[PDB]
Amino acid sequence: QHRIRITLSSKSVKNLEKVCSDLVRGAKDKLLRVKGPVRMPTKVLNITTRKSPCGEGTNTWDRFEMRVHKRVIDLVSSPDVVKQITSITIEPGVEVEVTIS
Amino acid sequence: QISKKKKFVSDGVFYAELNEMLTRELAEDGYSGVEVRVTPMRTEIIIRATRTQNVLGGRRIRELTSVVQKRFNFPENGVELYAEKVVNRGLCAIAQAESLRYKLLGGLAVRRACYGVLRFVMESGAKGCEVIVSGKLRAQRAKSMKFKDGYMISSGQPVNEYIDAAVRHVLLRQGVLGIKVKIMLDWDPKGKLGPTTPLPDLVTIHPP
Amino acid sequence: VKLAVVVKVMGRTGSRGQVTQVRVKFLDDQNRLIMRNVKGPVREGDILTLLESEREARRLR
Amino acid sequence: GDVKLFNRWTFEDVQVSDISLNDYLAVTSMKHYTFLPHSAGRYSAKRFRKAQCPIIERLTNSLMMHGRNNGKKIMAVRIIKHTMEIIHLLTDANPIQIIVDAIINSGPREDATRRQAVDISPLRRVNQAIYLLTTGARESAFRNVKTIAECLADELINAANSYAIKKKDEIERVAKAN
Amino acid sequence: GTVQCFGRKKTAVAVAYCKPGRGLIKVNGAPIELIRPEMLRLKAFEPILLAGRSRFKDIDMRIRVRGGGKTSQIYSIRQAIAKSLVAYYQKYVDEAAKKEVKEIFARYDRTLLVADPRRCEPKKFGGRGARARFQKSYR
Amino acid sequence: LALVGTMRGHNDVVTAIAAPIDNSPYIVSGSRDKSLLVWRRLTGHGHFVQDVVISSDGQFALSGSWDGELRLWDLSTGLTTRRFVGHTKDVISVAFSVDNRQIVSASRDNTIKLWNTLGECKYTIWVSCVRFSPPTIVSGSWDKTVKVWNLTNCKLRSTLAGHGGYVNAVAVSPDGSLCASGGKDGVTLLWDLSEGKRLYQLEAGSIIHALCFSPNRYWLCAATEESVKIWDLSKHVVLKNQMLYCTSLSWSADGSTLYTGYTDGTIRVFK
Amino acid sequence: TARTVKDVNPHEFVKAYSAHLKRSGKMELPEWVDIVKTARFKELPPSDADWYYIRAASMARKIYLRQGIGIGGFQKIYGGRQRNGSRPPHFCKSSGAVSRNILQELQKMGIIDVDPKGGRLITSQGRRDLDQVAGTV
RNA sequence: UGUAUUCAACGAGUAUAUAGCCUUGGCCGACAGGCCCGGGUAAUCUUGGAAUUUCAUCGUGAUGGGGAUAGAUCAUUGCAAUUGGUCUUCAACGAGGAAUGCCUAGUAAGCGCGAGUCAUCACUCGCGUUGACUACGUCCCUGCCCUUUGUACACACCG
RNA sequence: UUCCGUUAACGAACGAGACCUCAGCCUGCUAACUAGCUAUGCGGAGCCCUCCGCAGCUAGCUUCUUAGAGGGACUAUC
Ligand SMILES: [K+]
Ligand SMILES: [K+]
Ligand SMILES: [K+]
Ligand SMILES: [Mg+2]
Ligand SMILES: [Mg+2]
Ligand SMILES: [Mg+2]
Ligand SMILES: [Mg+2]
Ligand SMILES: [Mg+2]
Ligand SMILES: [Mg+2]
Ligand SMILES: [Mg+2]
Ligand SMILES: [Mg+2]
Ligand SMILES: [Mg+2]
Repeated sequence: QHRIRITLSSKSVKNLEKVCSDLVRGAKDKLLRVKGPVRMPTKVLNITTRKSPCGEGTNTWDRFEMRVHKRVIDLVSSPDVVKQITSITIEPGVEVEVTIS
Repeated sequence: QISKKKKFVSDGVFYAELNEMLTRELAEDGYSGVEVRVTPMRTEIIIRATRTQNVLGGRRIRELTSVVQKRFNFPENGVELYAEKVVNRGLCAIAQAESLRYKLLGGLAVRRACYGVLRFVMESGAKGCEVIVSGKLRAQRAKSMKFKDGYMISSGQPVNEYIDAAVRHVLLRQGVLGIKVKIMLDWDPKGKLGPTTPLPDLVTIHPP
Repeated sequence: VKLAVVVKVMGRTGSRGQVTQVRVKFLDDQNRLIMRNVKGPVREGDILTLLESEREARRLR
Repeated sequence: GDVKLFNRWTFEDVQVSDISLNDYLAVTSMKHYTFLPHSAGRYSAKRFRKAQCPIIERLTNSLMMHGRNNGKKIMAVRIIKHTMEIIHLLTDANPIQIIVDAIINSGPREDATRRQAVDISPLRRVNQAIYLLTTGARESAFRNVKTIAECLADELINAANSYAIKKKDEIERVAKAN
Repeated sequence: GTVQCFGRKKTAVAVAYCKPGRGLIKVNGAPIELIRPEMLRLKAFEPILLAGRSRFKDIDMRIRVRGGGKTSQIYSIRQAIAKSLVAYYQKYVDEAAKKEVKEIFARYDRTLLVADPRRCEPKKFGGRGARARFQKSYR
Repeated sequence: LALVGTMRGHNDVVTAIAAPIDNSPYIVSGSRDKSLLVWRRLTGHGHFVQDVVISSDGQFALSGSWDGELRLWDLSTGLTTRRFVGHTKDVISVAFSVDNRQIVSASRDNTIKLWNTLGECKYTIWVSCVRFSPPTIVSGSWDKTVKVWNLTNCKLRSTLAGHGGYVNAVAVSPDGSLCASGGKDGVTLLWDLSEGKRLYQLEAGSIIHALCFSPNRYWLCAATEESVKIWDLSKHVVLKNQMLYCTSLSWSADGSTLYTGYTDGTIRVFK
Repeated sequence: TARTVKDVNPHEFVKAYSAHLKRSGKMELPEWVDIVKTARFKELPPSDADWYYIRAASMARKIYLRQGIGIGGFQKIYGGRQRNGSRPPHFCKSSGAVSRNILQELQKMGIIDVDPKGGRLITSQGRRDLDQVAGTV
């Protein structure tokens, strides 16, 4: 009852993958159906900037590029058990959001 | 509410601001980075220092904890800030960077100061070290002078995790001297010393 | 108009290396072997036409 | 056979009256003859690879000039179809035969470089012939009442008295004087 | 017999869904005979005009094409129909017929069974095109 | 022994040739070509299949791929009846049970695994090719030794250490009363299953891929690299790209023919 | 047994359906048929005196093919090349009031209707007419 | 030039104050522009995402190629005039001397899209589409590297 | 200055290579209601068949798009 959606946002693939597997297996511990994990399309932030502080010299541009990875999990369960499952420890770089679904 | 992209940029620039603020206040103690985590209802921001008994003074740590709470409009009783001791002072690049800065500012000859720092980093157990000092030492003309030894890689992906580098601009009496310190870390599978992965050129063999 | 088959290629020669010197034999008389030069791309086993069959050449021109 | 150019032209009638330019032209009615000269194949990879390419492909690819015409192979093959219909309807013969006759009568034999005169590669011979024909058609089509197909057809039949034959004449005259 | 075959060229994918019947051929819900431009139409009748309608006289074809350009979509369907007709016999009829049609298609053209991998490479900075640079004026 | 014919329908190495017990003409060849064949084609795996077998009823085909999994296949429909996943290292060999209800698999993980064809109970105990006794199970090891297990409690029965080279496969009698090995030493060791002691030796010369016991002739055919050698159980051989090696031998149910899995697909039948 | 919008090519379909609207004689015309240009990037207004009926047939086919498109969508699909002189060319839209007007007339013919999803949908009678006129090809 | 087929990727997009961003849809307006219903703090909504291609008027004419330049006029942005709509005006220009730059495969070349710039106004960074000729050789020129050699150079032959 | 060798040199540090990102192949796996494919049911037009749209809290699946672990190429065979 009262399906719950959890969103996992990060920049590192390894941390997100390990915590997603951990959370899904923890949900499976309570014998709970889980639809997922759903690998949200990664979003890329691209920025280009000129290295030279003054425009002198041949124009060379560096291209910084950041990746944002996301996973989403839907659990058909009461929210309290979802909070119990996610109450366990976390690793750096991963943000957890919970919503009513 | 605030979108994910703007929030991520805000935390990135906020961490940079925190680093800049803390590195310009703990010159007497050797600020050596910060770790920030977001637990449910808590935002932990632990400062690192080579000398920790002087950071505590623990009232001053509580003032610096309120610093981020009230300057950045953070909620009360949701932000924590403590101090921590370096695992290895020598293996930390910035630690020896401002150590050399302090040594040259005190009155020691720069050459002897870099020899001392160079001996200290091998005391820590570095694979190799390099210290570069650029600017005017005694004469009007500026010069670049280097002391390097040990393993010193210079290119490729392994350069950004198998080395630790630090650069500083020490304001001397006659100008500004640029100092750079680079330390190679060995392969520690646990990861406490340096990287947790071996080098591409480093291959181990099990005897038959 | 003495058609010749390229028999061996002696490496690119000339100022720019544009000309390629080859040895050929006539299809009318197989046993006669001459040396000539050819522009463009030439590979062995090809058949090449000409106009004057009396011009000679030199090795590594 | 079961393969015909635009389902209209039969390849099993066209031969080459020379034993030096056979393999460089894909006109044999056993393979290398296609439905239309448009194919997304790679032919610049290795040396002598374009010899396997159909002749009609070479003719239609050499027309995408000048810089306002490249990337428009569709117009190229449409124009080649139009000129092909013109040639077949006028001459009452296989247009492939007219194309082959024009190419085999528009290839220079000798040049002069370094100044010493010496022969021409057969692949370079057919390439030069096709380039000369396309440039002559372009010259006859610029600032004129004629469309592309008409001048292409006229230059194709006249080369089987023409721009390409006179260019070959002057090139061979320059060659034979040294 | 219902199979999925994807024909990819550049950035155009033609998904063909098979079903037994009377050999109806449709692209994007529109007849194969209405391929536009009509002059490149023979490019997409290659498998029908080479293998023959007797091969596909009892199974229909329905294809949906997405992405790429017009020519890329034409090549995508050109290879997708070929893949689907190989899958016609590979999974539902026998081995010898599928083998022989694959060999005949390969001997006609390699692209009919092999997807050409040429893709557009990224453009480099400091120049106009991907590989071309600006005009260098020394003085 | 004479040539019957030649086959050229394969583009890589065929590693296993399996024939139904019922002598029905529905044999299955499992190859490292990423493809199987039926004399129907199978491609459900995504790696190089190594060992294939045929169920007792003869209407199913079990094949295991080097990706580290196994699949039992509906031969008629060419679809997987069931999968078997959990061999982290690449599988090396498969076999059925005495009742053809349990499947024994040997992989690169230094371990052997028994799986239920339908049940969810699976148990575990470089192990080379295995062949169950028609009820112990024999297996090749990575130390020139051949192990024999106990099916009562999945316990080790005995070990046979007399081989000078590695053991690439195992051979069992059609009545489950013999054991045979082979390898780089070129000397095939024959032992008795009951006492688990060294009976005798046969001399071949090099690696033997498959050691097949004649169901009726009571013979032993070995695919030696130098020349395929056949012994009668008088210990005397009473069979012939610059590199020429076979990959498998298969004794027909009739006994008057034999089928070989070669490298470049030239499957050869002898009679 | 039946030829449908898919089975008959768009060019001859739109010309035949424009003729269908020509002899239908039910829908109205504005006072600005010749004067107004269908797009601002266009220089010469459509030289065809009956351009309005061809355009209306284009709408009649478009709403059959896809539904849910608003005035802005039709303004977009009828855009094209705008050459700004010595400046590089770019993209431009088409006229909006004329498209709004012709869509309103098509509602008055009952060929389409408004939707809760935004845009317009084809009504059963209009697509029936398109179906039988395709069958008459 | 005018009709009518229609096939992409990259990225970006709100403070809700009525509402600062992306804008869907309806209405009004020839177009430029305005009002209402609203969605999206985002794989949800924008996002349903051109050259090319049948058909015709031109017809070889500095001509409907070209639109420099001008005048009249409306409105948007901005606190305050930049741009964009309509018509009229219709300059040089008919492949360009010495010299000169880029490029070998989905590349060159051709066509657009997004972002940065931004209260308003597009060169640079990427994205995709159509898509070839030749070459696959060489040190002839322009350089670079190495070996031998000569030197009265060493600020090093601009000696 | 990549290697084999020659060797009054031997043994080593950088650079290169190695490394990392993206694309190129996978009818193999992981699994998708903020993504899709097919059948059916309903409604739309000319029972069936051509055909457009809507549901079926599982009709089934991930072949098609997404993103992850993996594999694939190493010059091995001629
Ligand atoms: K338009
Ligand atoms: K003008
Ligand atoms: K229905
Ligand atoms: Mg290195
Ligand atoms: Mg490198
Ligand atoms: Mg036009
Ligand atoms: Mg498209
Ligand atoms: Mg003009
Ligand atoms: Mg003009
Ligand atoms: Mg600028
Ligand atoms: Mg898939
Ligand atoms: Mg690989």
